[PDB]
Amino acid sequence: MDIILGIRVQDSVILASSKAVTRGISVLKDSDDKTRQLSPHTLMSFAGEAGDTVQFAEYIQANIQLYSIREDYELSPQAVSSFVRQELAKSIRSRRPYQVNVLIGGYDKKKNKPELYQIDYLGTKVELPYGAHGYSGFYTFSLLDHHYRPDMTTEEGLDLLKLCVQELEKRMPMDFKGVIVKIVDKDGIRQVDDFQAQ
Amino acid sequence: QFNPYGDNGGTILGIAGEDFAVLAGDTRNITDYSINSRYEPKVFDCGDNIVMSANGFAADGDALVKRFKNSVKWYHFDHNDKKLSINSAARNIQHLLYGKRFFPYYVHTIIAGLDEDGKGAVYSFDPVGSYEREQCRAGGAAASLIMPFLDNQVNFKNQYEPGTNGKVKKPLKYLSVEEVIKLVRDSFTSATERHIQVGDGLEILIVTKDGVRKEFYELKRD
Amino acid sequence: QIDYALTAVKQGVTSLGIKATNGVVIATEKKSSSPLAMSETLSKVSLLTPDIGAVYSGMGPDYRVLVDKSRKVAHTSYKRIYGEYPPTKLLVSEVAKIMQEATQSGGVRPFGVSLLIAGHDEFNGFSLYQVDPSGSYFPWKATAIGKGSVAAKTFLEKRWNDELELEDAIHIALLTLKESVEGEFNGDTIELAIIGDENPDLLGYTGIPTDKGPRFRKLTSQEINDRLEAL
Amino acid sequence: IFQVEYALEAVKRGTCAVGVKGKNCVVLGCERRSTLKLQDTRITPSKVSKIDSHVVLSFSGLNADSRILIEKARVEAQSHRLTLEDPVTVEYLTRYVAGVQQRYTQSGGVRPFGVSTLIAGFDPRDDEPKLYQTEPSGIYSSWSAQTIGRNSKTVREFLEKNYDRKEPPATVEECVKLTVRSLLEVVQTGAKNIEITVVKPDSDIVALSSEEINQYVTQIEQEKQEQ
Amino acid sequence: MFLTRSEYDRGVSTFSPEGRLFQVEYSLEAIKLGSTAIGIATKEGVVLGVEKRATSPLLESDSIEKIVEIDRHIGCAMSGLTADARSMIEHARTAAVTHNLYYDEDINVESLTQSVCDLALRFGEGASGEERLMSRPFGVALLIAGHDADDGYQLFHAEPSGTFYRYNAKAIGSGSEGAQAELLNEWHSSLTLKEAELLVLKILKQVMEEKLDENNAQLSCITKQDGFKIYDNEKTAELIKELKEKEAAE
Amino acid sequence: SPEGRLYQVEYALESISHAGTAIGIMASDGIVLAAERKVTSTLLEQDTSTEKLYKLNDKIAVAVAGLTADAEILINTARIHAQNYLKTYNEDIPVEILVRRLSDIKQGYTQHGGLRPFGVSFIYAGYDDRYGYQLYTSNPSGNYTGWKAISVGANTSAAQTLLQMDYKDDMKVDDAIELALKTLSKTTDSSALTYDRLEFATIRKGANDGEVYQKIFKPQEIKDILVKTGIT
Amino acid sequence: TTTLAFRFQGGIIVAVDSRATAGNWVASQTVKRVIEINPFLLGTMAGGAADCQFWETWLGSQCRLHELREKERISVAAASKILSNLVYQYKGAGLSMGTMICGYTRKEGPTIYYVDSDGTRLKGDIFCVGSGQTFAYGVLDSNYKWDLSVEDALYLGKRSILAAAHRDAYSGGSVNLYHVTEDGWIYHGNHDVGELFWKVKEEEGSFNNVIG
Repeated sequence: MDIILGIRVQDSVILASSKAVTRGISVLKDSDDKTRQLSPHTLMSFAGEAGDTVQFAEYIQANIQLYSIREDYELSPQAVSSFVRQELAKSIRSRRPYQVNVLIGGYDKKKNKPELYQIDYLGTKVELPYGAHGYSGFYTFSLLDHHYRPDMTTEEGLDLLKLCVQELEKRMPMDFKGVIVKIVDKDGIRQVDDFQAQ
Repeated sequence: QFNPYGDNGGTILGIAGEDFAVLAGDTRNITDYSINSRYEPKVFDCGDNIVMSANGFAADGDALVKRFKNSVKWYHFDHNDKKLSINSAARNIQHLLYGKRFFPYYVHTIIAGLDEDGKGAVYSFDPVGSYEREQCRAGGAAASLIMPFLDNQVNFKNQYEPGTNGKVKKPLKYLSVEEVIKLVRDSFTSATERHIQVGDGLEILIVTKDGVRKEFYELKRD
Repeated sequence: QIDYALTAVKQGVTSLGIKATNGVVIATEKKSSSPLAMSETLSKVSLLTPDIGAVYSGMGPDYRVLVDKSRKVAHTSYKRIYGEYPPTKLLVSEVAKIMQEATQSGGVRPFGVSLLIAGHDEFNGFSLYQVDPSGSYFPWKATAIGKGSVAAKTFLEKRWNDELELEDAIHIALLTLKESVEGEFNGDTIELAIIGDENPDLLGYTGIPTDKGPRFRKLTSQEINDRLEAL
Repeated sequence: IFQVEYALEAVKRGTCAVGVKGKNCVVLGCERRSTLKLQDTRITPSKVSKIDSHVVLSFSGLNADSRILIEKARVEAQSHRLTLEDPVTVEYLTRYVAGVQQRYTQSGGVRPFGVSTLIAGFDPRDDEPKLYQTEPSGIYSSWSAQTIGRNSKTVREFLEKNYDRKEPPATVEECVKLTVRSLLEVVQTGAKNIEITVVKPDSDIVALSSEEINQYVTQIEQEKQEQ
Repeated sequence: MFLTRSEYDRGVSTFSPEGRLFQVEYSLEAIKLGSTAIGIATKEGVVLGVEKRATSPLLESDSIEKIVEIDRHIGCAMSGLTADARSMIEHARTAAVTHNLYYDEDINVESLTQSVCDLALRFGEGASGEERLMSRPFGVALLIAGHDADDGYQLFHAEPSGTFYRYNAKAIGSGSEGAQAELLNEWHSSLTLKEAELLVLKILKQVMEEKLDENNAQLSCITKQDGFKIYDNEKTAELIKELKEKEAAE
Repeated sequence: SPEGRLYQVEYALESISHAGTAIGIMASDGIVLAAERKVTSTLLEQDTSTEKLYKLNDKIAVAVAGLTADAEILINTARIHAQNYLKTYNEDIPVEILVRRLSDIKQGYTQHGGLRPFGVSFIYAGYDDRYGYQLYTSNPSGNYTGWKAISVGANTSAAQTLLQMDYKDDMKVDDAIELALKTLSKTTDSSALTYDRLEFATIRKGANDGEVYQKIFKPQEIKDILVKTGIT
Repeated sequence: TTTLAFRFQGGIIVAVDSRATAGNWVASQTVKRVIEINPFLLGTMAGGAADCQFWETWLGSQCRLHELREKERISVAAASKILSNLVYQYKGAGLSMGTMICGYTRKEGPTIYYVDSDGTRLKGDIFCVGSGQTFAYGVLDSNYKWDLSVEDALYLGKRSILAAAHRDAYSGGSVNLYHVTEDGWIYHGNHDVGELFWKVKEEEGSFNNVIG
């Protein structure tokens, strides 16, 4: 793996996601959006097993675009979360288990708060200020512990994010070929395409 | 534990002519180090001018031949006695073999006959049904002792025109069914000497627009 | 068609039930299809759980296979999950559901019986229920079903107060049954059961003080005759 | 086996439904009796139903029957995006809906649907308006414009003599201008009776409210009386 | 006036005392009562025409699909419940590709036809031996026309009953009894595609008792070379114009 | 189904105008449910049944007018949908979604015409934080409808009229408790209304905070609010 | 095995080797490593010999079936997601395939999807796959402009395959070339690697450490 990051601030949630796709010996693509939009104000980044990864995220995309369309209501993050969880917990005692880890981040239009949820391929779900899957956590959690305030402006938090990626490029053996940073707030899901040099 | 598989060796070779095709196999059928029969044929007439050979594990090849010979009986009844295009039997065999994809017929399998244009054709198969059309392919144990030689004396590989330095490749000729038969029965007399799984008898089926003919030649019995 | 089954219930031997303050009582008569038959080999008042009994009016067989299907459903759907036995209200529910399905299912006729199910659960106390072929079910202070239905139901309004001791309700349900009786009237042609105090006498074992034995007691041929003399 | 025609009757009796193609836009319209005084206004204004981000659908018929369609469709709409990654094309969503009312006759022997439906929207990318109509039989047809429902015949007559292919209502605004007039004929009070939705190229579906509907009726019956 | 009635009318999949299965004898009269459809075979192609019958300027014809492709070499025309034949076609398209996969060749028109009949041959609600899973005879007739290299160009009539004949030229639908007796008069073993393109129109003009255009007629053909194309409205018109003239001959 | 008619439905839709009589009134800060009880015998046990007023979840409840054994088959499966939408999304089920879920099973028979339609008509009273307090209706037609005040069963056409008359949008909850009882003045075949012919329910703005208490009235609590006028 | 495909101004180039081996033994060099699916789409055999031929042949069917049913050409995006989905259905039953699905449509432009046994589906511009994949990538990466003359970019495929056939023992034989335009694909011959090597050493001045 395969870098999946995310930090929830005051007014939004931010998700980092390595750009690289590696097939054993060669790096096949240097530009992979490792995230599906689940709805206007809810984003899901993901990493894990080869094919299992995308096929899951798209199944969830479908099922949430369907509940959106049906009740003409934007399903709240807490709920999209607790649904994605159940769908993983279901597949863990199944025949071939989805082997996928995800970060769900979105804006609860009703509490006007940002929320970040972390769910592993087992169905283990917990809500966090910041989170990560794979080994991404070891190099970066020590920095977040230290520099994180929950009142951080969206700008203050992008800064702290670049600092983590920098540490991962320094002490991590994998060449993950950068990140794509996406932001989720009241206005929805936008992507900062000026990052590896901000 | 129970192993549902075997080897019976033997060795087959299929060659596509211009107005003909030959499909040859040895007559020896073995298990390990003993001999089972000196005469138990490997190459079969299937009707509609199609000869085939499913070589490797006898029970699996015998069973695949049966199953195709039957696919013909029914393409008859089902499509008013129509002739099975060589190219169409190949594809039906792909579907036959891949049917048992996850428990394959352990056979390298070759068919020969005439394409819809009258020219000679030969097709080779995986045990899982990859098929390509071939000029000449050998399958079986002694496959490796035949092909190099054929590449050289049939497709004139690595052969140049004398005294042209090495710039003019020896010009590809086309060969009488009588010449191909020469090369076949020398490919085999050769292999028989250096492969212990080859010997006993050599049977060739020959397809022309006139039908299917059997020639048979003896092989060293050691 | 449910209506025609309620009709088989309207004829067929009378049976009744009376709830009291400290117990419930249910009874019917044992009409002997012959004097050659030994009427002790057939029970119109059957135990479902040691806290719950039942009586019927109508088609004999349909009652048997309903008492059986009913006992089983008490384990399969409650005891094997929660370790307790079911409460009267809910076991009754699970029987109505059973009969209501013979209704709304194709290829089968509803049952020719109305049931009176009597019992005691720790939280709801005593209670007495009626279940009809329709699958509907109603809670009763007291009622009767069958031929003598109308005579007896009228006598129960006249004689019932909400201060009856169980012994008072036994007394009533004997008079009530004496006016309707078709054959003879003794302990051999009356079946009476009660849902009263816990009977430790009848547990079969002694050593755990937390389970105290059956509330359901079926009065013996003798106990009945004894009450009919001082009657 | 005739029960088909009977259902097609229930169509007739139901909430009246219309639709109208444009130079580059599409519109529906339909509904029933304002409010029986005491009914909740704000919780079933579900006249036209959204199928995908770019495809809508109205119906004339048993309201309780539509829902079973407006779902089986809202679903195949996703189950197409999912197994082919490509929004459903308006003809296909339509052929799937109609193909279902069809299979509700010829097998098992079960009852057919009490709905005709109109289905509108733009295919993905392509900006050429599409409008279709289904009926309990299994028939789908494309229309430059159409109506089905109650007193639907009065409207189909109106429209025929008011739409021409040579010049289709190009303006967004004016394309609605027309769809209104055509329901005022059959309603039973006016603006308070039937409402509308509007879809423009590339998943831009914006349904109209009460206040935009009366900057229309009361800008129609102005030009009207002027003789 | 007067009333003739047998006691075995009605009867569903049970024999009359004659051996007649009236449920299906009637299935066959309702072909005579749908859209007109006509097929003619030359040695240079096969032509299929139908009656569109547009019922408005709004309804943009062409959602009237009464002629459809099956593979590039096989087309069919239909008279009757066009909606009831959705499944009949799906099975034919599916069978023709399925054959192409399993065998690397286009599927014989004779056998593509028989396969469609073998489908409507699963009519019933109670069968022991082999199961026939469906509900009613298939309520639509087909003209199936195409080309394989064994038996030249071909025309076929597939009936709901599951059987078929190979007509050298056939008409089904509202006009059939009459159109048919007209083809029986004007067809020869030596027609040219040009000649039959037109004879199909002449016979649609007749048994429609009307003057025809591209809003009420659709023409299609199937050649060895170009495959199975359906004439767009322009071509169908200067084919029509070309008759307005040819018949003003005498 | 001759003229565009749902026969087997009208059959049971008018079988409804026989049994029971139920009412729902939506106030601005609460909701109210109420029903009359079937032809009662002296000896029927009043307090137990809760025979025509059933709880669905801590935030939703229904009044019934129809065959009891028939609604229990429905309610059992609706109390479950509630809990499946919990275990699944960890939020309480939204009222409209539950209503539709049933209405869709009702219409399930209104079409797979191989089994028999549903007795029963429902008034649903529920709260969810998306659409304030809600009032819904469910005939076996399959249709549901929004209501500020509604009624089903015998003497239906009559009460709908008194309701239309005394209702005001600014209404409180206690004001609507009366309007419900008051207008079972008329729509009562039993001359004089007792606490035992009744069953009642409320969904208020909580007995304390900004939240939602639910309350199926115990017999005594009825004879207490009946005290406000009805009988004394 | 070596297979490669890439996008450019003039569409898509596909190039493959043709060697197929059973260990040290070379069993055929007459392998069609490019699969003519239908005349508007190509797939590249790489991984499992049969597994590729078969499901892509099958794809060709499900593709016709789709054009008849919608009277319109199927989009590379959906052609590929059909194969990706059918193959993910058999995950770890032991399927082996690694293939580039290639097409040029009105709506999408030149479009390449990489699809493998694992269930992966990836849109890209440049994909090489097989034993000699790394060698091809080397040549492609250094000499790849987007606006390449259709004739220069066809030569690039011819040669990124050469680099690989040379080094890799398991690639070699002959090179098959394909060009994909909006109007369909066009074969560009089968050039035997034997003779082609020498032709390139002279004209390019390259392969300088190969005494000849």
